[PDB]
Amino acid sequence: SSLSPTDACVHHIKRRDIVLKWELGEGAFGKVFLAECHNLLPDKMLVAVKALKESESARQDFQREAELLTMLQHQHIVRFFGVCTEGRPLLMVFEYMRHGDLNRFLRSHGPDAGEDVAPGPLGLGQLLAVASQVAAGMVYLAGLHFVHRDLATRNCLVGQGLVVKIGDFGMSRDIYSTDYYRVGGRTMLPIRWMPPESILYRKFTTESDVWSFGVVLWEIFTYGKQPWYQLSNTEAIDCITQGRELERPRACPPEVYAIMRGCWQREPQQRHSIKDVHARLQALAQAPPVYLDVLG
Ligand SMILES: Cc1onc(-c2ccccc2)c1NC(=O)NCc1ccccc1C(F)(F)F
Repeated sequence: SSLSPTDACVHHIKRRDIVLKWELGEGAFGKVFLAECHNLLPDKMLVAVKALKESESARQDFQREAELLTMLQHQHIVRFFGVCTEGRPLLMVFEYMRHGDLNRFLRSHGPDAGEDVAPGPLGLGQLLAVASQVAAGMVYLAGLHFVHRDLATRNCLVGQGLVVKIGDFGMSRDIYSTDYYRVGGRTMLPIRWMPPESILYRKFTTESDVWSFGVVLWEIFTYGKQPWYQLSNTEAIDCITQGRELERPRACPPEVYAIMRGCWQREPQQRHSIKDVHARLQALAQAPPVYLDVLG
């Protein structure tokens, strides 16, 4: 549902092939469970199962969503294995990402907090690796002419070996309620991540995702701090619309902050494409230690 453009293709899994272990989370629209899935990939593997709460309006939304998720298959997009429409509750099966959402991962590996990562805070090299993988996922989405209306570290997942992918199970509005401004009665906007054209003109395009990516880049270098944390929602709207930009994170080199600033050009057409933003961050991620040591 987070995607905006500009039933046979959907894979099906038998309910007996899914063995629920325990809950991982919950929202107003459903629950997420860790489960064992048999005969999915050649014997048994762990998966995250999203159970849809209750209905014919939601069932067609489920069908459209599964079709969209089937289309969206790439190295930095959370893997969607298919559905179980064999009775109720309707289930969506995703790969299991051991470290959970990227916001929680960053916070737990920040100065205010060992199989996959070293002790203490994440180094410059790993923060650049995290940013580059999120940018790669957006390059793929932009390439398919898709707009992600809620790009943020809470909407990214981290797996074994610090593999980062864009994806969520629709519970961010419940889990991270303060990251949204209620305009209601049932609408919540992620204003802190939204560009001026979204707030002022209610327009959201591929260029608006470049802005949101710039905010994601800032979350990463602040170890998951909320953008404009010092401000109420209306104060945040005032800053974004007046042109006040997020300040350089302590852990962020001037070279990386230059990438954030390029994402935050008031005029959409003036912002660099996600392709160029990814190219620059990837170069920095795979740059020799000698070069990286003199940046940070
Ligand atoms: C706000 C919201 O409400 N329901 C959902 C929802 C629906 C069905 C499956 C999971 C999540 C939702 N999230 C949402 O659409 N996220 C997009 C997403 C989710 C999983 C995998 C990939 C992706 C994508 F590539 F970024 F598009």
